[PDB]
Amino acid sequence: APKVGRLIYTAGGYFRQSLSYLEAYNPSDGTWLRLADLQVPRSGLAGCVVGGLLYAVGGRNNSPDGNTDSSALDCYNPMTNQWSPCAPMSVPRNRIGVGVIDGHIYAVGGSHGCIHHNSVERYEPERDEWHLVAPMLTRRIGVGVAVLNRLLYAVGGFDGTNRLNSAECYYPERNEWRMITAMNTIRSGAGVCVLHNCIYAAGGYDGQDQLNSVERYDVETETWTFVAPMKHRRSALGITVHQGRIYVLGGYDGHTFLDSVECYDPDTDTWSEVTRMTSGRSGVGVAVTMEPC
Ligand SMILES: Cc1ccc([C@@H](NC(=O)[C@@H](F)c2ccc3c(c2)CCCC3)[C@@H](C)C(=O)O)cc1
Repeated sequence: APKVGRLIYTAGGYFRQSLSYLEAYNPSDGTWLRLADLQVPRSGLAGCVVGGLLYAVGGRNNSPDGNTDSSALDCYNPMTNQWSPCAPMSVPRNRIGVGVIDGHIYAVGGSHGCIHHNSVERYEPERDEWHLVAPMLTRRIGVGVAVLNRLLYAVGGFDGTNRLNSAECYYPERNEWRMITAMNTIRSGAGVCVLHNCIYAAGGYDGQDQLNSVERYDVETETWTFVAPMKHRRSALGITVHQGRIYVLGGYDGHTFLDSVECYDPDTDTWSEVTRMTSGRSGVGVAVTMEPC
């Protein structure tokens, strides 16, 4: 599964306004590469990778000239350092979560103005088409999404009235969502990823405070267990997994837009500061793929 030359890509984000940055971190030498800007600035987007291509999904352009929720899907090819537009989603989705199953991108939840989506749709890259699938049991903006064992998990978020500790799982062969065990902590805007047999939820916002706590859901035992907390509390953070470790990037803590990047080692149950982003920002999309040419 591991291979050389993979970078952690961070796209978009927010600081004073929505951002167009695409930057890639190399854990093997600690360097950051500045790559081609997004065609449209966006925060609250999600990033994912299919077939070596990086996709930026949804979000919102918060600019001095207005606030526009995004239905856009855009594809970055590291071999060309170019972004290419794809077919748009059926609805704008800010503060979205995405997951990849069998080469298809699932776009989950998000907001459009005051509308809080429970709807979900799936993108087929070979056909460049989106199609709706079964909606979630709960409306979720700021939802964390991860895929484990070809099952799709939607974790936490905000339904428009309450931030959520609930979570649910999508079973593709049944086109059905079912609730799973609720988290120990209410979390909107948490970083959600998969490591070994567990879904991790790191940080987020409980309606009062941004969080440094981290918990993981064992899909076998169906229990949530706290692990070591991050050094810096953060919500609306970027997250990914690389070579058996969790990386959290940026976010907002109620006082600062963080540039901090922390790395979690599950064998030692410890977080370590590895690098800083070029500037502090929240609401980024993050994914791992091969380095550009
Ligand atoms: C991508 C994303 C996901 C979830 C959120 C949630 N909010 C936070 O997580 C909150 F902690 C926060 C975070 C960033 C910022 C602020 C406040 C205020 C200043 C601007 C940046 C939203 C749904 C909520 O629960 O209301 C926001 C954004």
